Order: sequence, then structure tokens, then C-alpha cells
Amino acid sequence: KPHRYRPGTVALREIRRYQKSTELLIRKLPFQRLVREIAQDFKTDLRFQSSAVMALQEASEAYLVALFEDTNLCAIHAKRVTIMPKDIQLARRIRGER
Amino acid sequence: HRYRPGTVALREIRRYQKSTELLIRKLPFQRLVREIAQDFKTDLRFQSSAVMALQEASEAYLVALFEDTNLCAIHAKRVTIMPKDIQLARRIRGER
Amino acid sequence: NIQGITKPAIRRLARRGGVKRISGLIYEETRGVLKVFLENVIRDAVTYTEHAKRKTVTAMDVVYALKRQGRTLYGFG
Amino acid sequence: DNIQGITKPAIRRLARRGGVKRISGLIYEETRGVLKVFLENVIRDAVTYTEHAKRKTVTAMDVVYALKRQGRTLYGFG
Amino acid sequence: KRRKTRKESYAIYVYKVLKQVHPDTGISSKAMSIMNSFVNDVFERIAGEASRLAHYNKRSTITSREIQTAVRLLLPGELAKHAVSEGTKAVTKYTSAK
Amino acid sequence: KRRKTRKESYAIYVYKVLKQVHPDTGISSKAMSIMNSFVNDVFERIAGEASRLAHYNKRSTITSREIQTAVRLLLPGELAKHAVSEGTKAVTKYTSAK
Amino acid sequence: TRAKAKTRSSRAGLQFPVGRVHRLLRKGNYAERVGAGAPVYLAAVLEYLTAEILELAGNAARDNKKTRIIPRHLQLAVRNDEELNKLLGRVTIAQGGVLPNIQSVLL
Amino acid sequence: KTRSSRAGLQFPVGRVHRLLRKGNYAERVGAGAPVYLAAVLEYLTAEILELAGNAARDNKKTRIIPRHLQLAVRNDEELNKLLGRVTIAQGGVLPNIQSVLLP
Repeated sequence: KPHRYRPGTVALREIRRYQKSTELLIRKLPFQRLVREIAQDFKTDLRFQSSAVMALQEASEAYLVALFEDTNLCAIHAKRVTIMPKDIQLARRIRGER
Repeated sequence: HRYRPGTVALREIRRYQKSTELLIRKLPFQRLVREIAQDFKTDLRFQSSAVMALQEASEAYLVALFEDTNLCAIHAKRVTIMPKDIQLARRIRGER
Repeated sequence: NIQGITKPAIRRLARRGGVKRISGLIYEETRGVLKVFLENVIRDAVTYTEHAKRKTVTAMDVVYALKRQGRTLYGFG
Repeated sequence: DNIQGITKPAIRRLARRGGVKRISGLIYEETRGVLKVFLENVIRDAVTYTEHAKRKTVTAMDVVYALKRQGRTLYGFG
Repeated sequence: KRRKTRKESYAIYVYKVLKQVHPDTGISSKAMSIMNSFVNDVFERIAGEASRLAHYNKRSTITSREIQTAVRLLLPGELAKHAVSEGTKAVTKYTSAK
Repeated sequence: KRRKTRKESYAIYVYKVLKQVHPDTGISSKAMSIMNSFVNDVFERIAGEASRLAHYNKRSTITSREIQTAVRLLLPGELAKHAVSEGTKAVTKYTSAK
Repeated sequence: TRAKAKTRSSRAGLQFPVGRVHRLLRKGNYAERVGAGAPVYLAAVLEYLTAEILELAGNAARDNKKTRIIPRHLQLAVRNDEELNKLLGRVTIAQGGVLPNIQSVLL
Repeated sequence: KTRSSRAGLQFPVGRVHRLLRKGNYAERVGAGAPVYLAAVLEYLTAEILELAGNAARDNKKTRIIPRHLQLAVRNDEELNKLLGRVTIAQGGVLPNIQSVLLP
């Protein structure tokens, strides 16, 4: 019988690891491509400095982490341990983004 | 004759969303403002317009907070607001 | 004087906010929140008044205090 | 179709950093949409700043100013 | 017999605009005060955005294009484009006149 | 060939303060940039608050009192009072010397 | 002799005061210099925003069978318009009340 | 003799005065205003640097990194309130796990 951790030990291990670490969690090239694709709609033939993309990635990851913390709080409020899109919608509505 | 438990609540909601006058009595709120300001500076005087502005701001803030609290209560499959709903709303807002 | 914000007043404020059913413990929490908010706004207003060397808190002081906290209020100057 | 570049493991890692223990399968599309909206706003402000400067390169300072205008001040990029 | 000091306000201009958009319609004192505060707040917002735009580009003059960029940054979409159109039309007419 | 144009930062002053508070602790480039940005942000906040205070009181000069009120309005609790004490000490010493 | 005085607002075709806006910009500690066209452009933008809000408030007042705009009409006009609501999202209008909005679950 | 030395400060009083004059804040700038602002900035920098050095020593490091600054800011209540809407690059987040999610 192969060893198997129960469903939630590895999740807590990941939580601890990614809260101890500080490196960016999104791949750099896909994020740069997404930024360029979005910027295409505002002005054609735009160039980007590397520091600009790094700052955009840092801000986006910080915003997503804060939103996920709020989503976790909302899901815990509903006596759940699973985050759902309704939790994100409630968090963004209370924050005042919707 | 007795209305069922919730008809009068909806009636009051409609009445107070139609209306625009302040919902807190003027004198108790003025006394609270003076009591709070006593801890910052003594022998302070207040203009009537200042207290009216404070009352308007406080009532708007409380109404928005109660809207968020109602949303939180609905999120938890409830129709009754609880202190934990207010705490969650203030925590998501970034006040506590 | 915090008790001057009576239970019917808090109920009316909740009704304006669309709340249909109110727990009995809402009132103390609402009083505390209102006290904290008023303490912050009044502290800023008194700071503005003291800088002006005035002894009367004006409506403009309250408006500036609210605007500093991202709560701009129209209708008072 | 670069929004799919933000893969499911990336969103899972972001949630883990946020403290989420269990993630629904519909969270990823909502997260991608929210990220797209946020990036659209920030990039729009940054491109406005760049165009006002008569430049063709979006700089880090433009992004910093755009974030500051939206109340999301960023430290470490000037 | 001490005459009160002169307090400047946008009341007459707001009244003229109201008569332009609604001839048989009035405005109360409180609503006029609210509109004056709105005008003052928007003026402060746009002027501050233009000032920081000039400072960022190391310029000492607030020009029409700085105000245009401030309007584009601060207004939400269709409002921004219509405000830009009105401003450009007014500036063109003013330049054409004298 | 040609030296880059000089860009003023608060690096040396932050380093001196760090050596005062931690003689053996160093600082990384990213941390130094973060400290410089923090100093710039706080300077902008305090200066803007002082300017608004002067405008509200129809004054043309920013003095120690206006900055002090800005500090009291912007810094929370013990930070505000300690900053006030430090600043008053510095101003008293400066006026006592010359 | 000197020519007849013409207001800059008249030249720009605007109702808002170009001269007053220019004086406020000069004495507002915004920049060392203020261009000639900046007050015109800002007055035009302010006039357009005022016209939009006043038109919507007049529509609200006519809906409420009133011939005079009150703060309630201004609040209704601002909150019923998505872009105006976004522009004044952090702004409280005195005596404006709230929009009628009852959640479906409470019905 | 530098104005910073007169006030017993390490931050540049003259540079702060020049920035105040050239920052479009007021028509005139007082003499004591740059001194007071430099003192306040120095105090805030000293507080953050002391907390960051404590964090670095707790992490067995001798050089302050952005993680140490983030820990110092978010662990101090007043500093967290001051920088509530500020994001520090490469700072990460605090190790906070909700009690309901623990085994």
C-alpha cells in the first residue's frame, strides 16, 4: 500500500511554504504576454520596460493574495472551508469594486 | 388584527428608503459628540452645522455598514444580522 | 451618552440599510462602531480647529476631517 | 488568449499564500476575470501616463503612478 | 450695518446651466450648495492630477493637454470622452475667436 | 564615456540611521529602494497636508506648526507624539544654535 | 481708446467663469505657470459634468412631480447613473437618502 | 556648517527645504519646517530600520531584505496602519493560518 497523506495535510503544507516564501508565484512569460495583449487594446506598438512588467506582476499578485484572504474569510463566515465564486463576489462587493 | 413577522419590517424598509430625514435624535447625538470631544479638548464649542454634518456622515456610514452586514448575513444563508456579520464587513472593508 | 442612540434608532438605520431581522446583540456593536467613527472624525476636526487657533469647531473642520478619511461630504461648504 | 497563461497551479499557489485550504473548480475563471479587470485598469492608467509623456515605452514609474492613483502604492520600483 | 464679506460660489453658473438643460425647473439652496461642493471637488481633483502630471514630466506649466490627461485619468469612460470632446471644442473656439 | 545624470536619493541618510540603530546590520539594494520610496511617500503626504492646512487658513507660508499639525493628522497614536517630540527637539536645537 | 471688454467664457462659449478658474489655478499652488487654455478646458469639463448631473436631477424631480431640485433628486441621479456613481463613489450627499433596494431573499 | 548638523539630524535639511520650495506646496516655506520634517522622517526611518534589523537578526541575516521590512511593518500596529494601502515588493505575507482550517 503506497503512502498517501490525507486530503488537507498537503494543502496546509503548501500554505505554510508559500507564506514563508516571497518569490512571485505566476510564471513571468505568460504574465508578460497577458500584459502585452491587454495593452494592445489601449495603444498599438507599445514597448514595456522589464521593471514595469515586474511591478505589474508584484501588484497583481499582492492584490490577488489579499482578495483570496478576504475570500477565505467570507467562506469561513459561511461555515465552509472551500472558497467559491460567490465568496469572491461578496468580498469584491464589500470592498466596493462591483 | 396582527401582521405576520416580517410584513412590518418590509414596510419600514420601504418607508425609510423613501424618506431622507435623519434617523437619530438630534440632542442625544449632540451630547455624544460633546462627550467624545471632551477627551480631546476642554471647553470646546460646536456650530450647529458642524453637528448636522457629523450626524449626516455618521448615519450614511451606519447605513452603508448595515447594507454590507445584510449582505454578509445573506451570504451565510440567514436573514438576521449578527455581530459577526458586522465584524466580517468591517474586516473586509479594512477597518479592523 | 452612547446610550442616547436608542434601539429604535439603530433599527431605523438598519431598515434604511435594507436589514429585515436584527439580532439583540447588534446594538452594542453598532454603538461601539459609531463611537470609534465619531472619535476619529472628531479628533481630526479638533486638530484642524486647534491649528486654526479657534475654540469653536466649524462645519468646514468636520468636512475637512471627513475628506481626509476618504469620506467627502457635500452640502456643508 | 493569454489569460489561460495564468494556469490553475498559479491560482492555487496564490490562494495558498492567501491561506485557502480548499478551492472550488469555478474559482479559476473568476480569478482570471478579476485579474483581467485589474490589469486592464492599471494598464489603462499606465498607457495614459506614457502617452502624456509622448513616449512609446511603458516605464516602471508609469506603473507606480497608476497604482498610486488607484490607492495601491507600490514600494521598491522608484 | 456691517456688510457680510464676499463669498464666491458657482451658484449663478450652475443656475445658468440648469436653465439651459431644464428651463421650467428650479433648485433649492441645499442642492445648490451640493452642486457647488461637487464643482469645487472636481476642480481640486483635476487640478491636483494636472499638477502631479506636470511634476512627473518635469514641466512648470499646466497646459490644456495636462488637463486633458487628468480628465482622461479621473473620469469613468464615456464621461471622460465627452468631457474631452467638450473641452477641445471650447479650446478650439476660444483660440479661433482671439 | 559620459557619466549618467545624477539622481538624488536618501540612501546615505538611511544608511547612517541604520548604522545608528544597528551598527552591524547592513541593507540590500531592494530594501534601500523601498526605504527611499517610503521616505518620499511620507514626505509627499506631510507636505500635501501642510499645504492644505495653509490653504484652509488663508496662509502663504508653511512653518513648523503646519508640518506639526500634518504629522498629528497623518501619524497614528504613539508615532504621532514621538515624531512631534523629536521634531520640536530638533527645531529647538536648531534655533538655539543659529 | 480701449476695446469693449469680452469675457473669456464668452469667447469659449461657456457658462462657467474662465477667469475665475484661471485665478484659482494660479493661486492654488498647483504649478509655477498656468497655460491660457487650461482654464478654458477645465471650465468646459466642469460645465459638462454640471449639465449631466443637473439634467439627470431634473428628470428625477419631474418623476417625483416636483419643479425644484432637492438633494434627494441629486442622490437619485448620481446613484442611478453607473459612471456618475463611480465618480462619486466615496462621496456622501447630505439629505440624499438611499436608493430603494430590497434583497430578493427578504421578500 | 550644514543645517542638519545644527539640528542634530542625519537627514538633509537643505534638500528637504529645496523640495518644499520646488514642490508647489506654498508660496513661502518657513525656516523650521524643513528641520521638523527632516526630524520626523529620520524618526520614522529609525523605527522601521530598528524593527527590520530585529527581524533580520531573528532570521539569522545581517542584511535587511524586503521580507524583513514587510515583517517589521505588518508586525507593528501603528506602522501597519500608516502603510495599510502600501505594497512592498518581494515582501510576501505573514504566516497566518485560520484556526478552523487546522487539523
